[PDB]
Amino acid sequence: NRDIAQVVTENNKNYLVLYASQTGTAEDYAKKFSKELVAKFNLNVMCADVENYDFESLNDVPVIVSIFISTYGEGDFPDGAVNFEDFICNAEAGALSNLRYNMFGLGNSTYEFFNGAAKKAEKHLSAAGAIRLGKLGEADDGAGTTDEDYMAWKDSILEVLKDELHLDEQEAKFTSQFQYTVLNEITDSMSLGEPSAHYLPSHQLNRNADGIQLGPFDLSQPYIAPIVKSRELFSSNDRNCIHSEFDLSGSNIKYSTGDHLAVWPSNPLEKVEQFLSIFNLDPETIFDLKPLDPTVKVPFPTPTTIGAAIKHYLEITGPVSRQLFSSLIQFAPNADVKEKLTLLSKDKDQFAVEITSKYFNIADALKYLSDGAKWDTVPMQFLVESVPQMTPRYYSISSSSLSEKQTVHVTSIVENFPNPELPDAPPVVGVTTNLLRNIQLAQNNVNIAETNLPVHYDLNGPRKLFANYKLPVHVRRSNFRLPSNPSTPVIMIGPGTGVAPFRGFIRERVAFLESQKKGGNNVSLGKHILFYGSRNTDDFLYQDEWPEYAKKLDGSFEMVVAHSRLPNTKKVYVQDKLKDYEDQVFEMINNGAFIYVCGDAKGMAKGVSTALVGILSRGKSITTDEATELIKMLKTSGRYQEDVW
Ligand SMILES: Cc1cc2nc3c(=O)[nH]c(=O)nc-3n(C[C@H](O)[C@H](O)[C@H](O)COP(=O)(O)OP(=O)(O)OC[C@H]3O[C@@H](n4cnc5c(N)ncnc54)[C@H](O)[C@@H]3O)c2cc1C
Ligand SMILES: Cc1cc2nc3c(=O)[nH]c(=O)nc-3n(C[C@H](O)[C@H](O)[C@H](O)COP(=O)(O)O)c2cc1C
Ligand SMILES: Cc1cc2nc3c(=O)[nH]c(=O)nc-3n(C[C@H](O)[C@H](O)[C@H](O)COP(=O)(O)O)c2cc1C
Repeated sequence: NRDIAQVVTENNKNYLVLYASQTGTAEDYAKKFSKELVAKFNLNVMCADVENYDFESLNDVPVIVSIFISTYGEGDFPDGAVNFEDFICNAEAGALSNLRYNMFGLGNSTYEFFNGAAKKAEKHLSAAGAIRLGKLGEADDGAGTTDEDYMAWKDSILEVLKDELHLDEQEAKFTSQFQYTVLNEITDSMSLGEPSAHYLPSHQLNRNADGIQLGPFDLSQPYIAPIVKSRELFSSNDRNCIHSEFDLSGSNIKYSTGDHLAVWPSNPLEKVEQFLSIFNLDPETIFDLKPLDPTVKVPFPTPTTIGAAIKHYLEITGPVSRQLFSSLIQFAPNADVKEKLTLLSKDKDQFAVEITSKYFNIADALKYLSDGAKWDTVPMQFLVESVPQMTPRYYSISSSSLSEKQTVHVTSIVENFPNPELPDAPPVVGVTTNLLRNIQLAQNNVNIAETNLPVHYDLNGPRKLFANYKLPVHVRRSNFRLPSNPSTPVIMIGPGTGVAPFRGFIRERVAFLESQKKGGNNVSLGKHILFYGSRNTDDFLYQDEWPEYAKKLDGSFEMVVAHSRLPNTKKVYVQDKLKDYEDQVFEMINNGAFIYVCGDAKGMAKGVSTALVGILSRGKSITTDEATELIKMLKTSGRYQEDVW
C-alpha cells in the first residue's frame, strides 16, 4: 500500500513513472509522459508521487522506471521527497542493480546548483548499480525552454524505450484513467468547488472545544482564512502590489517569521468563460470520476460541476504546451484545423510564432486555430487528465510571528502586463495576484469600475464558503530564520518584494526589543543592515514604516535603498550598493554576521553572491575561487540563507 514494488506488481503495471515536484511542474510533465506512453504503446503505466511510497522494495520493481525530479534550495530535492532523496543517498553499492531508469530533471540555470537534484539523484542511483536509459534530461526554466526541453528529451527517450521493450507503436489515442459519469442532481457530498473534501456539507470540519478549526493544514487540506486588512503598497498608474493580512486565530495554525504562506486561487471569471465557450461545455453539468485502478488518484473532489472544475481545479491559464496540441489532434473540429494543428504540434518554431509569442491560453490557442469553430468533441475527461491542476502560489510572509502570532501579512506584487505581440489583446495577467487585488479593491469599497483591474473573481466562493474576503491557505515552514543570538550581526538583501521576509525580521526584532523594555534586562541588538531596491519612489515598499522601525532600533538598524529606474541617472542594484559598503559588509561578516538573500530576481541571486565573493576576495586578499569556496561554506553552515524565487 506504500510498498512500491508491491503496488506495481499487484496492479500488473508495465511501467513506473515517479516524480518529485514541489510546485507540480515535474508532476504534470510526468503525467504528460505517462499519458503519451499509454497512447502510443497501451502500456499500463503507474503514476506515483515519490512522497507517497516506500522505496525499500525499489530493487524488486520488475519494470523500467522514469524519474522526474525538480531542484530546490541547494542542489536538493523538493521538501517532502527527502525520504526518497535519502533512500537514494544511502542506497549502498549494488543495492539497485536491477533498476533500469531514465530521468528528466527540472531546474533553472539562474541558480547555482542548476538541476543539481537530478544530478545528485543520477550520481547515487548509478552508485547503487542502477542502469540509466537514455540521456539525463535538463529543463531550463531560466531560459524559458522547459516545455521544449521536455519535448526534446521526451521524443528521444520514447525511441529508446520502444527498443528496450520491443514495443509496437500505434496511432496515438486518448484513454481515460477514469470512469466518467454524468449525474443529475447536486448533493451535499458533491463539490461545487470546495478545496479539500472536508469542506463539503456532508462532511464535518474537525474543530476543538471552542469551535477553533483544527486538523493539520497542508496541500491536502487548506484553511479558509479571511483577509482582514488589505491595501495598495504602490503609487504607480501601471503597476500594483497588494498588502494582505490573513486572520488565523480561527485555527490552530502557528507560523514562524520567515515562513511561507500558500494561497489557493480560483480562475478569473472572464477566462473561465473563454474556456467553457471554445469547448462548448455546460457549467451546470454534473460529473463524477471513478479511478480505473487503485494506482489512479482522482485529481480533485468529486462529483462536481464542470464550471466548478474550470474555476477551482484546472489551471486553464498560462503557456500552452506543444504536447497539448499533439494530444488535441484526435478531437480537431474539422479536417482543416486537424491539419494546422498537426503541423504546429511538430514544428517547434512555428508553434512559438503562431501560439507562444502571442501569450495564448488553451482557450486562445484553440480559438485561434478554429477561427471560432468550437471544439465540442473534446471530452471533459480529456480536459481533466490533460489540463494542468491549479496549484497554490507561495508568498514570503512579511509579518512577525512574535508581534502578530495569529495574523499573517502577504506582500504580493500584481502580475499584469500588456501583450507584447498583440496590441489589442487583453493584458497578460496572473491569477492569484489579480485575485488578491480584486479582494483588496472590493474590501475597501473601491469602485472597481474605475480601476485598471484587468479581470475579476468569484469572491463568494463555493456555497459562499469564501465568506467574502476569504481564501484557502496554509503555512509552509521554511528555514529562513533570524540568528538565535540577538547580538549576532544581520545582513538582509531583498530587491522589490524580496523585502517581505525582512519586514517580518525587523518587526520581530522591534517586537522583541519592546519586551526587553518591560523587563529591564536589555540585550544589545547586533547590527542589522538592509539593502533594498526598487524602480522609483512609486514602488518603494512600506516606505513609511522603515523610519519608525529605525527609531525603535536606533543605531542597531541601517537601511540602504537603491533605485534602478529613477529618471536621468544610472540604474542601481543592491549588489552595486553592496560593493559601495564593502568595508561595512566585510567587517560585519568577520563578526559572524548572517547573510540573507530574498526576492525574485533572475540574476540577483548570483549577482549578489558574486558581489560577496568579491568583497571577501578583496577583504581577505585571496583569489576569487578561494572566496567562492568560503561563500559556499557560509551557505552550507547556514550563515548565508537565500529565499529566491
Ligand atoms: C518560496 C516562494 C516565495 C514567494 N514569495 C513571493 C512574495 O513575497 N511576493 C510575490 O509577489 N510573489 C512571491 N512568490 C511568487 C508567487 O508565488 C507567484 O509566482 C506570483 O504571485 C505569481 O502568481 P500569479 O497567480 O499571478 O501567477 P500565474 O497566474 O501563475 O502567472 C504567472 C505569470 O505568467 C503570466 N502568464 C499568464 N498567462 C500566460 C501565458 N499564456 N503565456 C505566458 N505567460 C502567461 C502572468 O501574466 C504572470 O506574469 C513566491 C514564490 C515562491 C516559490
Ligand atoms: C524557491 C525556489 C528555489 C529554486 N532553486 C533552484 C535551484 O537551486 N536550482 C535550479 O536549477 N532550479 C531551482 N528552482 C527552479 C525550479 O526547479 C523549476 O522552476 C522547476 O520547474 C520547478 O518544478 P516543480 O514545479 O515541479 O517543482 C527553484 C525554484 C524555486 C521556486
Ligand atoms: C510554451 C510553454 C508551455 C508550458 N506548458 C507547461 C505545461 O503544460 N505544464 C506545466 O506544468 N508547465 C508548463 N510550462 C512551464 C511554465 O511556464 C514555467 O515553469 C513557470 O515557471 C511555471 O509557474 P507556476 O509555478 O505558476 O506553475 C510551459 C512553458 C512554456 C514556455
